[PDB]
Amino acid sequence: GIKVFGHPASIATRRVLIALHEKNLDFELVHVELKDGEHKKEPFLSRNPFGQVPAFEDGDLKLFESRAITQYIAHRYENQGTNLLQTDSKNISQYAIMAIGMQVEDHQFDPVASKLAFEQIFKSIYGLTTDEAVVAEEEAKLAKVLDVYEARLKEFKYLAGETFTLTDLHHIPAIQYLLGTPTKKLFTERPRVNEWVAEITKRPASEKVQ
Amino acid sequence: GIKVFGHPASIATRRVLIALHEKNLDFELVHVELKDGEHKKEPFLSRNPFGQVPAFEDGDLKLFESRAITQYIAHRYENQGTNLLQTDSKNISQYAIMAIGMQVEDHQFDPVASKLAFEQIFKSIYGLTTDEAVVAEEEAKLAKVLDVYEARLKEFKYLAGETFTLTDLHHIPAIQYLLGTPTKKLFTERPRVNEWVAEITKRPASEKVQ
Repeated sequence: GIKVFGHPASIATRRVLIALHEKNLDFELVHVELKDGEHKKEPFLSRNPFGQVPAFEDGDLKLFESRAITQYIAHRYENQGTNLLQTDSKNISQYAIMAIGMQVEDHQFDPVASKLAFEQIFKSIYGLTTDEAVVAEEEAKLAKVLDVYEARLKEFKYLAGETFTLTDLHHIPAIQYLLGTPTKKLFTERPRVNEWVAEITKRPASEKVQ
Repeated sequence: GIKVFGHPASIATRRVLIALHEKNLDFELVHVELKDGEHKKEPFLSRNPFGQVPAFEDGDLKLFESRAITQYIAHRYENQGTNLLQTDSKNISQYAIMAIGMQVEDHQFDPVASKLAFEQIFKSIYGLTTDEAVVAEEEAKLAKVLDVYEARLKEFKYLAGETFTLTDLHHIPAIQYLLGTPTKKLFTERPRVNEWVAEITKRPASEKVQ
């Protein structure tokens, strides 16, 4: 009984939909009206007391926080679909590599790419103008992150190894949005990042969420 | 060959020292002068390209990002010292519980308790005044986090089970600092949180970092 509680335009929720499709799982996307302030009132507060989407439910097991859910799915449904984990589970070196990688995207990438997608895709919805100063400022930090990935991808085929992992997946939602923004120049101006981005986004599980 | 590269007053570095002591490991705390801008220049940039502490090194394996290091230690040195992981490793329910818990402290707790410790312990160092408006604002969010923990701790003895895990440990550094601040009233005004805080901070591995 898989029920994802969220908003289909949310980057955090899309992150959970892709992982679900990646494991050919069946679920029901229970929509939460963020505009009606639903998430900030019972009974959603019993699903996520911090009042945010997504919230998840695998039968009786309840979770929230998108990366905690992806990891749950990754293990709980390991012997099914694509392996979103390291190839050799006994390799501590591959474990440490993915740990850093999942810590990096969450602290260094996500915060920047979100502010950038907001200023350039959600503000424009309500006819607001993008703060050009902020945009350029956050773009400076993202190029820094991408220069590090450019290094990683010259050795590895993916961010945490020669295999597609949750590390790469966590970026997908944010990258899809930035792609339809002039910010896409940062991904294209780097050879490895460009190729890598065109790989992870042209995946059918990825194409099923846009 | 364990060498921790950081600053002994850093919350993120203390988080790595406690885990190390918890596994009775031996290491060398290589100090980085943040004041001299060391971390923002080679060769530290080769240890952590994002220029922050801590940076770690277990012989040849290099890491950074404090929670990625703790998890490394937790597994790489599992059959040694205190088990900073779930009691039953095959219990997916206990896995999911700790995943959410580690995602929660990092997103909901750490950001607040840091801003609160800065405004009230590091600003006062340089004779600066604490922004009373900010303090009260961030304290409102922390009480929210602590109300959720108060719920958790009424069922569990610790945050992710009846056992001391990396979930509880990650909070230790921030809590030590807030304790010597009027912010300690939020931890004391809640029965379970109070008792739990007095448990995790009176641990010898915890007492070795203040």
